[PDB]
Amino acid sequence: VRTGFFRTDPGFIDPEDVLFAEDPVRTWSHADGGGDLAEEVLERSNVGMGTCILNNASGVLNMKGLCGLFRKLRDLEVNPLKRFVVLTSRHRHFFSTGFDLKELLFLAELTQKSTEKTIPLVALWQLRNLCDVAYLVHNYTKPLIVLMNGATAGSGASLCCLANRSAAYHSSSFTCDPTAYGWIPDSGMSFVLANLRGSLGVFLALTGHTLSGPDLIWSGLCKHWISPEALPFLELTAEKQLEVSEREAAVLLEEHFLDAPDAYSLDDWEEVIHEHFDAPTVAEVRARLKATASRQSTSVEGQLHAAWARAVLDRLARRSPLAADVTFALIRTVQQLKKQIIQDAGIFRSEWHKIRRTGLSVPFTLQGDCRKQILEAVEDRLVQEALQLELRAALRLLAWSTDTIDGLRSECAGRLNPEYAYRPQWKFHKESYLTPLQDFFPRAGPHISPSCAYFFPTPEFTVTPRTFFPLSAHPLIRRIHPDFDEETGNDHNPYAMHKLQMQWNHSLFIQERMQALRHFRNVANV
Amino acid sequence: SHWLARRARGSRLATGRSESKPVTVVYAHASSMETTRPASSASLSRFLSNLLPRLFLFPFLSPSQRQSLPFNFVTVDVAAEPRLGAFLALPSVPALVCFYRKKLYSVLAPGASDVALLRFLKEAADLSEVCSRVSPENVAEAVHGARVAAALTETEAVALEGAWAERKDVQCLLTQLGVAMTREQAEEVQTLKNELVAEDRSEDAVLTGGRRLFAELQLQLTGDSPPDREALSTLLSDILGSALSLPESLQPPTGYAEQWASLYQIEGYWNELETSPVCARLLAKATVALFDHEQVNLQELDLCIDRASGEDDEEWPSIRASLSESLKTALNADEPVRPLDEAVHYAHLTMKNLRPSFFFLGSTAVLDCPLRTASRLRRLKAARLFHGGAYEEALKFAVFAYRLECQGPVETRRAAAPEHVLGKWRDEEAALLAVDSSHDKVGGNGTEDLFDQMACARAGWPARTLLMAMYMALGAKHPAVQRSRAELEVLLGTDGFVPVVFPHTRARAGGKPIMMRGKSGKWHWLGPYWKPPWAPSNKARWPTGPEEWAWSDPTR
Amino acid sequence: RLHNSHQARVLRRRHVYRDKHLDHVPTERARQLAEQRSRVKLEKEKFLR
Amino acid sequence: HSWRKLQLCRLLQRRPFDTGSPAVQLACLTEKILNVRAHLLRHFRDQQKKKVLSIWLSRRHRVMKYLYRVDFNLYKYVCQQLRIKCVRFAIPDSRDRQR
Amino acid sequence: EKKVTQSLQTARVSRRKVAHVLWLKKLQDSSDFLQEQEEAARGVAALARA
Amino acid sequence: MNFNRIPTRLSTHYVCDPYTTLMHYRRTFKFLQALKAKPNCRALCLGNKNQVISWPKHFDGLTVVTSAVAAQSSILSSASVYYSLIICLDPVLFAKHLYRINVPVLGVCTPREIHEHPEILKVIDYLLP
Amino acid sequence: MQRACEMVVSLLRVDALSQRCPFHVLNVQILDLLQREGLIRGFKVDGTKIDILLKHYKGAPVIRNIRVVSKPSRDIWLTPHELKFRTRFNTGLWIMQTSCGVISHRDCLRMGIGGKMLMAINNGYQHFC
Amino acid sequence: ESFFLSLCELEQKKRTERAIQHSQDLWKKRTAAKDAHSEKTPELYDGPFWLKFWRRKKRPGARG
Repeated sequence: VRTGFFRTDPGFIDPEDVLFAEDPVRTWSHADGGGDLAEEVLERSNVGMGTCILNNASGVLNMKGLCGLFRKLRDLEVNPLKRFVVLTSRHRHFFSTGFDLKELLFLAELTQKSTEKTIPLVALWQLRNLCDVAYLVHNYTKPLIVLMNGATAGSGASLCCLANRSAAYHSSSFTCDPTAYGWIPDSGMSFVLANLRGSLGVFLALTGHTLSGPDLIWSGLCKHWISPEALPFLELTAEKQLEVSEREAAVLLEEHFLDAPDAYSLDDWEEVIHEHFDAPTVAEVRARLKATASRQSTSVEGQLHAAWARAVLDRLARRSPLAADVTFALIRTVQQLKKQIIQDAGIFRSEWHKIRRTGLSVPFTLQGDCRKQILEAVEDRLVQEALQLELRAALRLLAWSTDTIDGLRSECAGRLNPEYAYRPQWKFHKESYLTPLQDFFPRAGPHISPSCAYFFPTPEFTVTPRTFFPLSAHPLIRRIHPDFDEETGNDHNPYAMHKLQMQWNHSLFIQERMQALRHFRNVANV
Repeated sequence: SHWLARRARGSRLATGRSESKPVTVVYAHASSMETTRPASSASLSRFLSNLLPRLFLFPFLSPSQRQSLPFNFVTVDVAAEPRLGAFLALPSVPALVCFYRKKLYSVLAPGASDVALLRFLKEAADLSEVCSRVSPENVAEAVHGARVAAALTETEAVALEGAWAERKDVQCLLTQLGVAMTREQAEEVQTLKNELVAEDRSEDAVLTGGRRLFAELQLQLTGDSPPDREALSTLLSDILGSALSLPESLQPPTGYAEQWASLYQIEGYWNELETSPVCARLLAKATVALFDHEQVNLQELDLCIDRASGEDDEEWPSIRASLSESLKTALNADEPVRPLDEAVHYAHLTMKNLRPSFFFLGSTAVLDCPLRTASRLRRLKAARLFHGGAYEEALKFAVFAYRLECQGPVETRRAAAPEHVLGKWRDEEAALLAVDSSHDKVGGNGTEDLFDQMACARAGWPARTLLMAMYMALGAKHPAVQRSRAELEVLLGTDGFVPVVFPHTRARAGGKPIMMRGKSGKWHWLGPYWKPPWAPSNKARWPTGPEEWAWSDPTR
Repeated sequence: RLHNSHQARVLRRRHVYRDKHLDHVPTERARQLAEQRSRVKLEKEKFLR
Repeated sequence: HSWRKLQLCRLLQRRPFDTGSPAVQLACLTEKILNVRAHLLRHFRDQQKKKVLSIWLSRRHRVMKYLYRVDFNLYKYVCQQLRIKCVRFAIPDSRDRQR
Repeated sequence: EKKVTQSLQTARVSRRKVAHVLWLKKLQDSSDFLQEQEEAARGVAALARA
Repeated sequence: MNFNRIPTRLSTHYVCDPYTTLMHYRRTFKFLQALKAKPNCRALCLGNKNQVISWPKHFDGLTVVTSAVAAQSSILSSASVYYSLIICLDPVLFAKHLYRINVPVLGVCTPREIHEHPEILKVIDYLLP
Repeated sequence: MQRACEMVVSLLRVDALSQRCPFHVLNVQILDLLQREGLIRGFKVDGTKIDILLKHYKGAPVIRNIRVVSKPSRDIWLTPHELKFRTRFNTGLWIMQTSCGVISHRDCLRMGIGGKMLMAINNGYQHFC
Repeated sequence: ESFFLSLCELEQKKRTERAIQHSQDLWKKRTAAKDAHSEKTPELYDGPFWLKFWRRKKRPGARG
């Protein structure tokens, strides 16, 4: 006790614990098609469940990853022998950095080099693929456990936050600051932000505030708190999902949810944030922040709020005014739509809270089931509206926003060279950006390329119905299908499925993009 | 603060010292042990004090004598300087050590003869070289007088006279010449080489031939003007024992036992080129010097390098028209195809056993193809810079010239690693579609493409040999060489490669140990210590490793 | 490839040398080198509470 | 013996330290075979060295077969310099000991 | 790169011989009979020349 | 004090790690709660005399085989009539008798025992480290 | 071919999470077919070796049997109407190599192409050579 | 001027510099290790012999 060590002695290191340490990344080494672990998305073959891992080198998401993830998720969703799906990343410091900023810059320059500034087919195809993947992630018809096991910059956190079993843990950073490079939230990020209490989502998107750990749970971005050690455990133990019924399996999934620490960074700031960010316009938000800074109050709370307001003003002065305005309009529109839906449904605050609580667990009562149905309908409507508005806003920003190009350039320069942290020097009507897009059909904004008409006769986002059961080449297995049509005898529309397969294909897209790049280079000559 | 003490890493006293001369003579004694008893150290000190001023004439020792001595005389007490004692490691005292420019040369041990002492002093004076030496006739009288003061025979007088009259020797001359060569002392190297070449010293040819040849070569290379290729050719042929590896233009135009012993006869100084790094470095430097002409004009070469790109077909005719006669001759001049130490005695063999190339169709000379002309201009400039001393720029230009031929001119103008390297396990369609048009164009050298270089190990490539010679002439450890090699690997795009080779079979010839049946105990094959190929590792079989009482060094 | 007779072996040769050490195969050393151009072990948690 | 092998290597080597190139290997195997033959002529009762000699003959045969295909001109030059028979492997050998 | 490797192998071989030359230097110094015989031969040569 | 081989490799125990133990507790809690929610159900507890005197050495389940021809017969054959859960503390000793037993078995054992006799996982249904 | 006949051994391991086998492009292609058929959890390519992460179900492994057909000392080829008869009434996987790649016998039968029969996985007791 | 193309070029240049540094470090490390190996005198394995390993137990009978 005087000089010797004891287990109870603080600092007692356990040699066996130290020796048995493992590298977290090496848990997904046996996941590939060819076995070289180079594919963007890696799918592991397990009994009773699906496992998908994002394996981009930089953690970025591109069209190849989009197509791979789409196909994998559709196959797993249709497969009834896979009772649930798991989504994770193989990277060290990131879970998803979002869409590629270099690709965004390329699309912006391609759009703005043309005098008319038409929307290129590559840009529209990429954006529509993003929207469809986000909607699939939100509307998945199986228990989808998605872990934010790493930092999430840009808008990459939506793939997790939209899932049935969004989960966070220690080191689950969340830095959604799209306005830093003249860009807006996308892939349902605006919906996720607007679905938070008060103006917390708006504050996050505008100030680029980073919340990590149980902050996600307490803010409501991520439903559950589950350690990564469960994922191998789930892979190994998913064989009883087929021994129990569907609801029994869904409840069995909950054994892996843990209790998060009670610490909350913004516990004593939600009221202040709501007061300063419930305004109808960013100009009013700035005025309120300036007033709070200049309150000339020497009280403890007064000084704390003055310092916070000064910090918020400094963080907002360096962003893009147009991007901030567009993000504010989108998030406010989604929140207003939710408020209108609730008011027109005549549901009070207590009932709405009891309905929301049904999303964090499997309801064991009929009233809980009805509440969950109401929540499902409301969230479906809200996410569809948010996706449509986001597509419109992004398409118009790609065409008109030069601040987008400058912000992307500065972001890339800073990412590469540390000393290239120079901030761009920046230069509003909500309807101008949120109005319906003009299409070609036998509507006020930028024109879209005629080539788009083959895949997207309307550049307006719309939910495309999907089958939920496997398509067979055998007449009987086809007949038992629920989409089977006695008139034609086929389980789908081959003509539309041809276009769907073409749309979800990287060879055609990469050929189109390379041809567009060659034309863009020729634009240098002329 | 004597350099001896600094090397010993301390401040131990050296009472001798209370433009440093090249040779320092250390007199190690132990007078501290016996102060009341004179012992032998005192007698030797008295003899030296009464001898040195007599041997060396000036129109322990007085300051005047110390200064007039041709060598730096320092005295040390091994019994009072523990650091210097361990540094010297003298088995016994009194002793006389000699250091030639901070390098141990000789040690006269205690109980030596008068003749040996005189030879030691004479050798020290010769190596070091107002000041004069006593005549060899009077050396005996001087020694006798010194002995009388400290306190002759017919044979002793003759021995002393002969020893003092002998001139410099092979060891002294070779050591001086080597040090001068390492110090790049042109005038020294010249004088020492002339003395060694002197006819009277021809008896020591077997010992001095290689050093003499390499001294001549170093002088020729270090001459301010660009080395004369014709002059270098003769020395290079002498050193290599042949001239089949030289460029064609520079090449000058019975009994059973005898025939079977002629096979093992080679007439080149290969021991020195395979053992002495200085010699191999000089050989590579000589190849680099041969790699350039002498009539080239600096301004014209610079302008032609600036204008030429290696592919510009709209400006190539103007370049070719404006090329001067001297520059055109230099471009057409022959240059080495392999390192001079490589492919000797069989470079004459003919090679026989592809695809579109960057080189012009039907091209057979430098001027036929624009690319080859730019490559040769850059080789000339790189060799000029290497001779001047601008190693960094020389390596840069040499790598650029080699890459112009190995890769495409555009891929070299990029001055960066390839964006995509096709042909690996997984090839991305983006790269496959951005592969450009100069995809099938492959080759190098100008006659043998890369597909021929891969197939034949004797194929030549002057651009490649330029870099190989520069690396050999600078050294692997050279920071410039390391930087250039890393740049070459990165730019060629072969960095990060991991070879994958299967193990060899565990089948071995002869079989397994067999002990003869019967009452002999003889091994029909192998012994009892034989390790079968299918055996665990030595570390696995001997987990403990050497015990604490085992011998670290197993050599007997 | 079954019948490696003399004629078959003569006709089946892409090059003089089979430089197996110049082949490209994915490797963990290559992956580690790529990452270094661009691994901390962690101890299991105890879940005492 | 080592000196003689070094001389043959310096004669037939690719570069100063090349000792594994098939030409140098052929030279060294020939020298070793000759040395063992002399040793056997002296110690005619050393049986294991006859086995070693047979093994080395087979190794030299394989080295010659490899070098013939790899580099024909250098194969001829090496055989000429070593004063050994220049056997050719254009077609497979025969099962008749007379051929 | 083979040529660069050659410049390394030359240094490795040279330092191995540097050690052996030192060993011979010790053996020569230990040899006193040889040294005295050589000195006697030199003295005899000087006597013959005289 | 020791003159035997010194092993060089240590084997981890995933079955008895922290998270696996937590999952064991979570899964066993539901089964125990459901069992107790039903009435008139008894639970047998088996252990060793050296890990428990007061405890009776004979119960209804025990068969007490006495003949050589009955050696292969199990001794807990009839436990299924009386009990709805066997809580075992000596799975290594009772493995041959708990094999294909018609009542759920909750075993308590150590990682060393599990690794030295992994076949006990074929007789244990629920594990509590 | 030798490498595939060797990898059979690494695939037929029991009570193992993963096992190593020799590397070869043919092995990689056969592993791709196996993973697409859902017989292995996955595999990893590491230089001279490939590490196969095997799949299990209710204790037993998914791969219950491997029958080698085409050995490096003997090729086996079949016409479509011979392949149909040889694979009649069997749920096993017969790996076929064709001019269209390494595919399953069902793909080969639908394509009506002549192929080389390499391996049979979980084919029970059904072989002819 | 295309900022996209300029950024791609700068990315390539920075990657080249990093790869050069990494390659130089790897070469220095490997050369030092091999020089140390050469300098070290041949170690003499002084452990037990392999008489037990001389024999092998392979699959018996046919099929092996």
